[PDB]
Amino acid sequence: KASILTALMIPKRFRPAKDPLDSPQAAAQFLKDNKYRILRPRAIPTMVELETDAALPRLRQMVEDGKLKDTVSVPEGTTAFYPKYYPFHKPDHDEVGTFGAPDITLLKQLTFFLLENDFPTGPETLRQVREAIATLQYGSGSYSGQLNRLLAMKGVATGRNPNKTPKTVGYTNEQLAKLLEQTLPINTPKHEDPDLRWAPSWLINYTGDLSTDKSYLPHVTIKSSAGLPYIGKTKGDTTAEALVLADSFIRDLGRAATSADPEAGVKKTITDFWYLSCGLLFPKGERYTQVDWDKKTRNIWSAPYPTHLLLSMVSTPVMNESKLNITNTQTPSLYGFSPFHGGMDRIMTIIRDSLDNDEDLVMIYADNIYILQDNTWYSIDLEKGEANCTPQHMQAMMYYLLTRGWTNEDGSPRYNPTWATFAMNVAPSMVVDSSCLLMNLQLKTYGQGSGNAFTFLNNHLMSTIVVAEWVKAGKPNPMTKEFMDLEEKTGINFKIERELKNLRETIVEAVETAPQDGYLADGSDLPPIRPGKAVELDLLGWSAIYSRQMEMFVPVLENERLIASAAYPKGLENKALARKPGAEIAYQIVRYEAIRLVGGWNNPLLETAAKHMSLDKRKRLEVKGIDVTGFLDDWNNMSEFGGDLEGITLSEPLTNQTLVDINTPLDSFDPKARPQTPRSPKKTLDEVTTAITSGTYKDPKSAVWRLLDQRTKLRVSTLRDQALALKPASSSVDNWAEATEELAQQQQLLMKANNLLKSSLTETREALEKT
Ligand SMILES: [Cl-]
Ligand SMILES: [K+]
Ligand SMILES: [Mg+2]
Repeated sequence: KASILTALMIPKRFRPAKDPLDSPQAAAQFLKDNKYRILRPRAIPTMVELETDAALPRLRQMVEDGKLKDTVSVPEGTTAFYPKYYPFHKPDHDEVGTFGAPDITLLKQLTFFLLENDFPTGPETLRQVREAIATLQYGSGSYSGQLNRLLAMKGVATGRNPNKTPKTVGYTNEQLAKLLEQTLPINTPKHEDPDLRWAPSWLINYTGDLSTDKSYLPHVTIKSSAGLPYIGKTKGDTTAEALVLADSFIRDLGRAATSADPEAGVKKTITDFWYLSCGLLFPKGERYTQVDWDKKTRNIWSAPYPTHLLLSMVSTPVMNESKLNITNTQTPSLYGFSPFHGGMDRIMTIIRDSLDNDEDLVMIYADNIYILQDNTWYSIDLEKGEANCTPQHMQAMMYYLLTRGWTNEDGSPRYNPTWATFAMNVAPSMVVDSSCLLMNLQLKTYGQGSGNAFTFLNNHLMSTIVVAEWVKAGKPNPMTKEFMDLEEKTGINFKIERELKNLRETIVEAVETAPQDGYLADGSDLPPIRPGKAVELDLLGWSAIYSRQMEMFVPVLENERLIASAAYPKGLENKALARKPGAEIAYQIVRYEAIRLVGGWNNPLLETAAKHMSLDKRKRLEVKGIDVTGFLDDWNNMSEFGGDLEGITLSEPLTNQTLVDINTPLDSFDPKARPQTPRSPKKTLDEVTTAITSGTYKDPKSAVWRLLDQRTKLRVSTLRDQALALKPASSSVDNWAEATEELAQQQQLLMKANNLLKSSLTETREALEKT
């Protein structure tokens, strides 16, 4: 019985608090009170329509065939205005909806299945999912979170442990290159890949013939933001515009560098294209802690499309040929590592051999360092990695790419003076210690902009410096003051995230506790009643579990990430796909299959509930006669785990065979059969560090490489003379090597004049900030 009034008419949803910093005045005052640098704002000319065939003559046929729009919009208007960027912060105080909704259906299913099954780890799984729903929130944070994050970046760059250039730490570019030959081994781009000699639009071959139509340019994310000067547009809406701007920037830089006044011309070009150095401060979608919603929102520094394209032309042809890591090469690098197809078992073999031989082991992946020492596994992270970067760290990376990558077999460069100018003299100041845009505020960026094309490379170089210093200090244990003292020595902040003690014993336990029943145990299509012990390496988010069926370690997503993803799944996030009938149900099948694939299969309660949910949805589709095989075959794009499992289809339900297939190696592994690094093959990181400590490799031997190192020290007014010094090697003229040797000797002599010594990175920053 209820009242007529009533008759007439699980954790609660998180509602973010009202944000007092959601206005430019309140945000600017907050930054000023915290001594965070706000730049004097710069303006961008309004858009003007130009004919595509006049602006992009190489693409005339594409316009004629109606495959490319006949006009391009370029910032050449008579009036200039200050740009404004307003991100979407969801959920927020006024809107708590489907976006960022926890998976309450899964929570209810986990509860129903726990009541029917005696899984000993079931109560803890349910408690963890419930706790993640109650304490976390998937979404894009707030203005307060973004602003507090900027303060933390400034603190890392300038606070307790101010940043240090590699030169201040004590490394020349050549010494860093010698370390990188070991920690980031690279191959040269393919011989058929064009050298760095052209405007980007010249790398597009279009005639209409599908057999020959090709682009030699990097690939792009069509749906990603165009960045400045096209706020609110995607890369798909602005490709022709990005080509026009990237061609103009490189052309104007090249012409200015060899002009009668290189300083005036180069500074003018940099100031005219200032917006190419300013990133949109995009709030990253993550599973944030509810209590810290307004204290921390991670940011993506959204690079202008022309800058992204020019930087990617330098890095991508090298990196595409350099998937060299500890599982296939004798290097500490984890670049291109996948734990699938036997990857995790290769890591476990290396770890086990190190333990048996009483050897220390180090692995590097961008801002992640893994150390095995004293029967202990250490997972180390640079503290807010990107904030530690100086423009000189990126310049050292450019030096490494141009000397080890962009070089012909005879030692001649695979670039001309224009591209050496962009790469060495200008590019590092465009994305490091430059600026970002939030609302109408042009803010200083402390360190490198997170998300720029060189994010991984610059972070990897900073970790390389920390590791080289650890080797130099006699490998002090990560838990000691001697290890923590490397922060001040390098100017790079870091912290120990995990300490996995009694490693040898933990590995023995993982093998011995491997279940006899279920998936990868006796090979049935059921989770084990009692999962075995995981080796919680947190190796790029992965733990290792022993399989009795396959007699190898296989990866499982770290428990905490698995639980967070089960509690707050990412939505479809594609409005076009969402409007197609069956896309939502296909995405739900994908969500439950992918959570099982990455490690849910080994969690009996999670596996039971997720299997029921995907099977129930497949049965409904079968009864209804609705075919979603198309969406299920092309599942990767609709899953946060899509990049982890390429080449598999979800059209058939997950079975033990799926788990076997994703873990099957193409080849057997012998760690001793791994090739040595392409450069200095016989040398190890330890031998390189010893050589450096003794004062070796200060200067490269190659005259071409010496010109590139001198390029980092000479002021922009010397660019015309530097172009003349590089011209014989760049043109591969008869006797170029002797000519280069002579020109490098003459330039070294002229450098005795201190008035000619100024970093072009400082000159670039000054021109970018000019008002
Ligand atoms: Cl940031
Ligand atoms: K620092
Ligand atoms: Mg890490």
